[PDB]
Amino acid sequence: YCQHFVTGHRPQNFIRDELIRLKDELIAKSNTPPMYLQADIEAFDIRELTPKFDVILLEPPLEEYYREKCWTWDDIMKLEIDEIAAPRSFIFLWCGSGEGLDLGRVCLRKWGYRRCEDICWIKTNKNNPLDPKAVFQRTKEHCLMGIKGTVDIDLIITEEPEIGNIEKPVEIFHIIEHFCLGRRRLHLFGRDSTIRPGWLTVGPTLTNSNYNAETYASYFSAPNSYLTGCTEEIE
Amino acid sequence: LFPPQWICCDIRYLDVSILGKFAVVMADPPWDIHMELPYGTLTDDEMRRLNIPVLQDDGFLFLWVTGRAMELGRECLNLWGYERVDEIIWVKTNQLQRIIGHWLNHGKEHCLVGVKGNPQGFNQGLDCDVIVAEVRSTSHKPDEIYGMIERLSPGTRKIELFGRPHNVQPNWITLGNQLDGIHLLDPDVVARFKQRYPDGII
Ligand SMILES: CNc1cc(N2CCC3(CC2)CN(c2ccc(CN4CCC(C)(C)CC4)cc2)CC(=O)N3C)ncn1
Repeated sequence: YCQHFVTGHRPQNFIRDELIRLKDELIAKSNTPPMYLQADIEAFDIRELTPKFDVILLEPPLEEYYREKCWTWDDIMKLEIDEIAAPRSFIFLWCGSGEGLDLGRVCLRKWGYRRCEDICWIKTNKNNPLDPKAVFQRTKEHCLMGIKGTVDIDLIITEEPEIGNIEKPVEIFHIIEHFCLGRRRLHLFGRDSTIRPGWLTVGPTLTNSNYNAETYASYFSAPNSYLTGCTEEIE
Repeated sequence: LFPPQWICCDIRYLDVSILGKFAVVMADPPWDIHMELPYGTLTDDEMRRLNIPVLQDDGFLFLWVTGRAMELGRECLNLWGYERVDEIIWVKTNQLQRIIGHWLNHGKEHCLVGVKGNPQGFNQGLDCDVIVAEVRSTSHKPDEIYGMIERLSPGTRKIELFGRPHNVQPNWITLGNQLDGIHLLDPDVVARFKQRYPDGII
């Protein structure tokens, strides 16, 4: 399929697409009401975000996303992620496909995680048959998964979004939610368009906020402190 | 000499200086991932000590990685003097073109791409960084990679490390401990081999 692409159809164009539904129902029953907060994260003391999070999804705006305010990996690496991650907790970091695949591993280690998974968003161009340093045409992005402390594949196939559309596939949320890692879930650099039950979203472009640390923590005070997000809510 | 050449040996102990410079290096090391061990692994220091740096002055390295070798192979890649500029992934499928790490099921294998020096006269941009191809034997890499490497750097000298017999290819010198003897055809190589190994024992 590589000589074929050399037709314009990326080889991934030709990839051809029982419970697991109860789990989705339990996740949805468990999900806290969406909460969200506009914040200029460059200038915002992360430490106001409490309690410590079980899952952090981190989707900073890389310059490469805008081919046609961008964060550099310098900026990203100064974020004090470790100050808000729970002792056992997980991170999912969108790294793009350039230097981010190396610099994001530095971030992971800098903040205390080890990588257990590399999740690839493979982008088809079925509807539409370069970086200087690039050798090959880049048709995918990576989302690095990190652990600290003690059903799905590592692939996501969708069609390349239109130029300037920066959204990531909503399937990242499904993968995360199916791990059952905790209910304290934080999405940094989310948007109005990504807000989602079971999640706290912080980002500079949100147009409304409803965050309240006390109200937020109240969702996890006993007897709900350790719920995975995948069980029957305690009655 | 365009036809296949190869060298059965332990790559730890072969004097790879006799082989000359290459425009492409490819390696599928038996990293010490996790544990298991259904084949002979090389320790991490053995991996960093490998004399990769003498094989190239300007060109590209292709480094298969898995598990914790995604980090280690990045280290070796940098220690040997390359910059990782791309990452090929191979989506492993079946005949119906459907898809075949304790947290997620693995649908892919990774190959880091490194550059060293100022390579010139290569056709960067012809292929894309995703390979979709069916799985052959265990620990078997897809032949699509050789096509991609040929289109990238056609006619140039290439060398594979830790190749297995099926991996012999025109333009390539395969090194691996499961190959049949020593098959060399390029005159400058046969010269420096006989100089360095007069009695044919590594
Ligand atoms: C001791 N020093 C040596 C060693 C050596 N080898 C190394 C071992 C060798 C034969 C040549 C290769 N090996 C192996 C197995 C698995 C992998 C992992 N890879 C698999 C395929 C992939 C592309 C999907 C990506 C991941 C890599 C190598 C299996 C095996 O049985 N053998 C005998 N040659 C010379 N000196």
